[PDB]
Amino acid sequence: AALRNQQAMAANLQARQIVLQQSYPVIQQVETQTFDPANRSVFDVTPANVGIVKGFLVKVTAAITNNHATEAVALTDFGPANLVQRVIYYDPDNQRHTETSGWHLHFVNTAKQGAPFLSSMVTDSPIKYGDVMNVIDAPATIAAGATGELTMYYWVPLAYSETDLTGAVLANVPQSKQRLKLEFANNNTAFAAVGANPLEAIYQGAGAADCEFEEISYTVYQSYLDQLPVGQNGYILPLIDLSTLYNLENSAQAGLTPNVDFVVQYANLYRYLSTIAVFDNGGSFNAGTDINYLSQRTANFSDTRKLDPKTWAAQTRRRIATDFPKGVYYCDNRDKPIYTLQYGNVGFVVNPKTVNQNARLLMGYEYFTSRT
Amino acid sequence: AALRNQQAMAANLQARQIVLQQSYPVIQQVETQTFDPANRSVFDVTPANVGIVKGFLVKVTAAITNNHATEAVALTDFGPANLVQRVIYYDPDNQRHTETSGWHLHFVNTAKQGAPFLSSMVTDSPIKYGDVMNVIDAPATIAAGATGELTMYYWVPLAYSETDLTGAVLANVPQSKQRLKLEFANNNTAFAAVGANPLEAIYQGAGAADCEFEEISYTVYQSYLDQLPVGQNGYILPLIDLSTLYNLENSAQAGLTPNVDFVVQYANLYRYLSTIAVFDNGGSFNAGTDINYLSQRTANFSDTRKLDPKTWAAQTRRRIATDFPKGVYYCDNRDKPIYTLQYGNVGFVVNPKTVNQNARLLMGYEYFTSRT
Amino acid sequence: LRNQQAMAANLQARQIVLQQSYPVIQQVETQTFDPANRSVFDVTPANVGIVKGFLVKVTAAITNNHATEAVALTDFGPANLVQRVIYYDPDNQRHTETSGWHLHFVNTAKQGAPFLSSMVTDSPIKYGDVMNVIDAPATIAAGATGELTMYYWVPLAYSETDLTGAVLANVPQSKQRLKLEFANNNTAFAAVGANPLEAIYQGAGAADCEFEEISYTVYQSYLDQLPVGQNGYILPLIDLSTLYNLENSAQAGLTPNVDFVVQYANLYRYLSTIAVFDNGGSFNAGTDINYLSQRTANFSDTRKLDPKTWAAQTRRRIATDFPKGVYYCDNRDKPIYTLQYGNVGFVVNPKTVNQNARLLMGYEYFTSRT
Amino acid sequence: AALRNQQAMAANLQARQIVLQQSYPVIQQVETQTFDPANRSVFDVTPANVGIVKGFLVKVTAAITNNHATEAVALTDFGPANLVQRVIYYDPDNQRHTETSGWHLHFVNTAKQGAPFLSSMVTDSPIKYGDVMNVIDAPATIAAGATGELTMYYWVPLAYSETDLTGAVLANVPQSKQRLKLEFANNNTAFAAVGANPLEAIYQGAGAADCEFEEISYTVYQSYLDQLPVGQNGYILPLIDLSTLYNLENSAQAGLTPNVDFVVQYANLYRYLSTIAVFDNGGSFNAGTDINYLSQRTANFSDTRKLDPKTWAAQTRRRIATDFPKGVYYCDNRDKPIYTLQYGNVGFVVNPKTVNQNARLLMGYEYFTSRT
Amino acid sequence: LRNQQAMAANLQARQIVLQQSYPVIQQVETQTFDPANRSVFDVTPANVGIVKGFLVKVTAAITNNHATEAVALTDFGPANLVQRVIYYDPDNQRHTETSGWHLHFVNTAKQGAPFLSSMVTDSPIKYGDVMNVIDAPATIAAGATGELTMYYWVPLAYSETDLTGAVLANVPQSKQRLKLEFANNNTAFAAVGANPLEAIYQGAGAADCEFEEISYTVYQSYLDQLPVGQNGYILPLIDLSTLYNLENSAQAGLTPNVDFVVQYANLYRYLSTIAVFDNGGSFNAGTDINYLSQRTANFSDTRKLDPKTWAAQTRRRIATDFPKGVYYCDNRDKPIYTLQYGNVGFVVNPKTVNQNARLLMGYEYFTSRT
Repeated sequence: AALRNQQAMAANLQARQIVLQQSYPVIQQVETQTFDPANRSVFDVTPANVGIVKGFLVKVTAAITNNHATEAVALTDFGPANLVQRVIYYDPDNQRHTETSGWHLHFVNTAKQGAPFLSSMVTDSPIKYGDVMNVIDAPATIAAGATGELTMYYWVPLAYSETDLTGAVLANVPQSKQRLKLEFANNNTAFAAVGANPLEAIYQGAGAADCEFEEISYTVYQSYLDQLPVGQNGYILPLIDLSTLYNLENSAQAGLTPNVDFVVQYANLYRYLSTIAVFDNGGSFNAGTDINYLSQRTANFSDTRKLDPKTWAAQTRRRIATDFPKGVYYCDNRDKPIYTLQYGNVGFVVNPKTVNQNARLLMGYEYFTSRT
Repeated sequence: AALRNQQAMAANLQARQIVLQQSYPVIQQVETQTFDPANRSVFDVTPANVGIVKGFLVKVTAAITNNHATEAVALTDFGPANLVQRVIYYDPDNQRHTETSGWHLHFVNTAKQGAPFLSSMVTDSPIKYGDVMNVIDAPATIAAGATGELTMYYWVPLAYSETDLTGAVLANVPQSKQRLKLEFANNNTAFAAVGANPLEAIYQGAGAADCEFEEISYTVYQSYLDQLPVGQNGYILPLIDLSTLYNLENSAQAGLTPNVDFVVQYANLYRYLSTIAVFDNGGSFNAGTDINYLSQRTANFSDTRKLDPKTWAAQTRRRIATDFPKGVYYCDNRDKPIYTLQYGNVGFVVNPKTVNQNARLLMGYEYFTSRT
Repeated sequence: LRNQQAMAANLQARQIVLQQSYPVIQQVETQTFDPANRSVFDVTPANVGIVKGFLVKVTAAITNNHATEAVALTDFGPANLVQRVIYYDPDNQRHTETSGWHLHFVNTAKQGAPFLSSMVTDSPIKYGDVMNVIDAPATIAAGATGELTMYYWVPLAYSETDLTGAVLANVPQSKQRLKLEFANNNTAFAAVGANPLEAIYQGAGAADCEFEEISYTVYQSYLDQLPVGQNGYILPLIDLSTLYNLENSAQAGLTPNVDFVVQYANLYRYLSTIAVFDNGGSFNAGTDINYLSQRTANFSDTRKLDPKTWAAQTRRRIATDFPKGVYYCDNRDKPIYTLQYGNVGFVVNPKTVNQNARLLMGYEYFTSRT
Repeated sequence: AALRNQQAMAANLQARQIVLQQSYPVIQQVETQTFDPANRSVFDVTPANVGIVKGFLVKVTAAITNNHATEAVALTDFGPANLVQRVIYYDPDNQRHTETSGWHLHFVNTAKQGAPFLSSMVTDSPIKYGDVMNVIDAPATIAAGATGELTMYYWVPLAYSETDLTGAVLANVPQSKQRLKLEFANNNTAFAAVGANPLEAIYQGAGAADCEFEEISYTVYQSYLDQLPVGQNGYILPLIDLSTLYNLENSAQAGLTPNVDFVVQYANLYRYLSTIAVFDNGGSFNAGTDINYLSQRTANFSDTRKLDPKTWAAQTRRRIATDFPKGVYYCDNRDKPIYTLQYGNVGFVVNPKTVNQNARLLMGYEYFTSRT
Repeated sequence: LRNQQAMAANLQARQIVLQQSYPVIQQVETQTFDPANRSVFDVTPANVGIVKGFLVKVTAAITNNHATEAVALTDFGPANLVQRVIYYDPDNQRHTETSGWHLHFVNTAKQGAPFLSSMVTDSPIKYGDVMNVIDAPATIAAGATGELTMYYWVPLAYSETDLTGAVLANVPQSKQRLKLEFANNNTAFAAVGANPLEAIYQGAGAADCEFEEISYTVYQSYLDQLPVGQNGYILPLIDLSTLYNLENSAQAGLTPNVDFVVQYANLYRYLSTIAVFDNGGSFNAGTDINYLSQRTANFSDTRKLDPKTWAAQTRRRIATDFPKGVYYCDNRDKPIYTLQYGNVGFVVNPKTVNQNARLLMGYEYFTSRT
């Protein structure tokens, strides 16, 4: 009783280690396409069915021309992170894993790297290191009549990390394809007029109505483990890792009122590793000034980290070495995931100071859950 | 002897029922694109490889501008049903299933619904039901200088129905993609000049030469069964259903002469569920007045339903609650499919009263046949 | 699993009852009144045999006393003659508790066409809207009086052949309660610019419109002459111990481009879902919505569709579209049944959200009396 | 030892034969587009995933108007072969096969046909055979104010030939698309001014600056084998054929000096079937007069065919029944492919007589190599 | 396989040594000179304990004596103050033999950020480039003198915790040799249009630039007070019998759109690979390359990537990009180890190839003293 799982854990970990030691990691291009967003913006990519799939690195480039006669546009807070609006992955058994927004996926990529994802840090080095290759790049502004070039990368995870295969997918089933759906930005989502909500946009400004994509291009690279190890009983595989879902999902909630605790409940069964809360205060994104405090509480009137916005931000600076954009708040629960079974119902709390019309909290979650 | 098939039938039906009871039906978007027909009109869609695929619901919208200085155009008899010129589906084994015209597919969608496909019936209800959502819609005329908006839907079937999986496709083979090819209308097929054949066109009239598509957009939704049931021997599956092809195909035949029986033979092996015959009388489509009678005969000079056009139309009114467009004739053989093996050669007969130059019969068939 | 035996028996008993008993539809009560004095009535059904449902006939005369302005039917029109209905069985257990408009939309969904409507055809024989079964003037001009007729079927049994949800009333003397709340001079007329959701007419002359009177007649449908056997009455015990109810609710908190999820409760087997997008008093034909869907936690959407494609599925069910802003979902063959509260939710991702926006939900479900 | 490969060879050949005998060859259109080069010239075609893919026949047509007021333009030596500037193919595993110039691909098409690709030979026949269909065609000159029409075809090979499936691609992986990238000529590459380098151009002359494409159209036809044969162990397939790459690639080298051997080394591992060397003598293309001799040598100061230009050309006349254009030299090593492992390093040699400024050798190779 | 026992023992011994000995960093030699007279020096390390590596500090003053033209730092700048380094252990066996710039890039790869750099932050407290640890003027104007400082870590041991490659020098009196070749007036300055690969400054005034002087100080890092046991010194025999070396090479023969493959040798366990595309003196930010990869014969590529995606992997390793035309590949967790010469190769498929193009390779590897 319960000892069977203690054994299962060791067997799973043992097999994970053997797989990591014996297999060979491969990153391979699976598809590349250049398109005009005016014609199409939704694509369904069919990755290869080889060994254990760890994730996908998605490269996105775009050329945007601001055709306005006189006005410019400037990057929104999320900018190129909004080149992909939504990403959804389905495994060979047609089970959904990650299903979230490009901006949420990007903030998690940053959280897991411990710094702005794939960024180039600035130093005093006289040797010419720096932003040489423009891996993630977008012009701060695009003047009237100008064309800007952007590059963005997203890592869509299946496995939790390079050493923790929890969430990985065994794609060996012939005739049963995986599916990576990408819903890209287009001329209706990428450009926000002055005064409009910039949340999902790339550029905002007085020239927005005349901005257009010349083209968008994407290349999907699939990362997997080949040459899987075989034993007496055949393929040595961490069964728990491969039967666990590691997913990112987002949601929206409204109903905030000044000085009243707004509580977003965590669902049961899911083990929440991180939580992101974006306070879209009716299109306004503020640097903590519209919030009294944020917290996580296990009901029973018990906060584990009720903090003023600046102190909450301080905890985040310890995790990613900088602040997330205005109105974006992060919470790390990786070592002790929020799990309602072992702590009772828990909720994420925001007590707003100021609430504009159409205010809402956009939540992003990272979690583990059993397939069955 | 022959008892093996009697058992196979029961096993197939039993498994079909288990699959229907245990699986979960899903309808999911697989691709959406907006394009200019002047640049391209043929697309190859790659659907997802998940479980048992039942069919595809294809949404098509378009904006058409009549740039003529003075003349209008009016819908042809088929109208928006001609937004898709041809549809062809190939399964993972690269076997062709349906391969037909958009107009034929649409008439079969109507026949199987028992009323004009996805239409809104008119009633005396004071409550505001009606054509609220314009699911299938097209302006009757497009004036000189005006732009009309159209919406059309087609159901491309694999399975015969929601409860009869005959024809369904098991798409689990990784690396073996299905293919749904769509050949859309364009500026050369959609607009017929006065006096030209309107068969494949959407609009016809004195302003036709100056009509053009501003754009066409399509969205393909895939309907399938997920969470397939497993048993002692693995996946429980109706092997006969999944190894049978349910296809729609069309053809053209010429050589008609006044008062002489024009006979179109049914091929052997195929089990014909329905037959559609369109009398394209050299570009003229008449309401039965150019026909003496229609029939189905098992050779051996034996008609099973030799009828005058109005009486033939009466049988059809019992099936779809109205008449098909001028010159379009329908025949239901669903309960007792035409099968040459069990009745000898059979043919569809039209004895024309009047025959114009370039007259021909366009035939549309719905049938079941064995993969092997 | 002695369930197979229970279900097998239940079904057999149902068939014997349908085969042996005789259907009766009988008037139980009629009343005429002035909404200015009263609008809530508690009808007492007859306690006889197995009760299947109630057909409620409502007629009304509305006078537009305005000097010069007319009013016109709202989208729901006469379907708002009854604002709410509640039914309590002899054991004090509630079955349906919903709005008149939701009840009407379910009546339509179950018929497969606008409830009790007259279809238009090319027939030269004079079939047509001869009897004005459900009827209301499109407009009532200043100084005019319009006559309206509306019918509602309050179901207990699921259908004429499926007695799930039916009520055995030959039982105790304990009374049934069919509560009806009718429209009144405060709910039936909406001023220009006001929310027309619960109103019958809207327009410039609304402030001066009033009911001349309202009348209702309730007909009770039941099975009499129940079959008897060895142990006694042959009865489908599962059918009679199951509740078939319609219920409504309201949810708010919608935000542009964000998924608004209405969770389904556990225990209930949801047969259909209706969601009305009351966009701050505006009712649009899908243009204010990105998509609708039904989703299971950690298994994504089973039918995420654009508004027109969602409407296409509905056209296959009722042969037309429901009124603007009204969305229907059929789950009859495979009822939504979570087992865990919220394992499944109804989703609406709005494109535009006005002030005071909300989703008015309507549900049809089965649940055991437990 | 080494005997396993001798068996593998026989198994591979046996399966190849079964596949050829049992499958059915199909050539099918996959995409057609008409475009204005001023708007776009690079396209990425997604072919169908059916059976074993042998190659693609690409039809290209164009209308070119010479808007110059007074001067004409004339075809360059390569002419319509420069309608496609570069072609690159990627298989489902995202592995690159052919990656070369349109002119190189065309010269190889010619070499493998044994005569100018898809040309019409001239004979004394009184029966009206001849250039009836203008399969590959381009007007010799386009006068001031005139519009010329061109047609060009390229065969992009995967399989080596119709009977040798070495290089063919198994495209059955659902969700893993192949990609055929075509970079077409445009108004900046197709027209060379007098004195400019004509290498990549279609027309050259005094009216070049005013020449423009009215349009370019392409149609890609995919050739493949359907109805693949199945055996006890499933699909019978030549594993060596399908795991070998048959590619064409080109490169450029400079640093030539009069009377000094210019040597271009062959890389190891690749089995080189043919070599093409184009002596772009600073924009001048001469009929051998700027070369002392050409050769192939296995280092160790050992030439296997050191020949004067005319004698080298004589060997080529035996292969394609005519000469390649000025400055284009061909070498057939099909029966005994250049392989550095079995002969040591080998190089292609050109000893120039005259060397202009900006001289270079453009090399084109045809080769086989292992995927792994 | 008594290897498990050997490795188990080696690792235990390593831990005892790290736990029991004491780390020392000590100056072994300093010298100031004029490159016009000499630029090659052979430093003699101290023979004490287990030697882990050498920290080499180099300072220089450069005078631009040109009348009116300035010069500016090349991409490598002060990293070219040392042209080459070679280390010989007491047994006459060579370990590292590479260029100063390759050594510097590995120092950066191992640190996970530009070696000994000062990161810029928003801190109001005055942290920053206070001490100019690695520093050089961006430009030196005509008539000006600039002061430069550069540091290099020549490793023997792989890291502070992994003694693989370390050298036992308490052993024989036989001397160690740390050979250093410094930049001189012929290598440090590149004229406009000349190849700047090995230079520190390039520009119109280059011909008249010269070193005023160069100074170096070598610090030796070692472990003293080695632990003794029964048989004597407790030592990780595998660590001390393994060589951890950096080496460079040059390859030519690149052709547009053709795979250029640099084979890896057998026996060596390659931890990292650096490839510099010296495109005839031009250094581009990936625009002259189609893709890079690592490939095994008859098993295709394990990482065929476009230049930007290749750079993305590097950004995860050093938090920025290496200079233009410099490409890095980390194989630390699973070192390239062929067993058969050339079973694995490093691939570069160039888009454009200029005259005198070549790839300058740099490797980090482990190999047994055999």
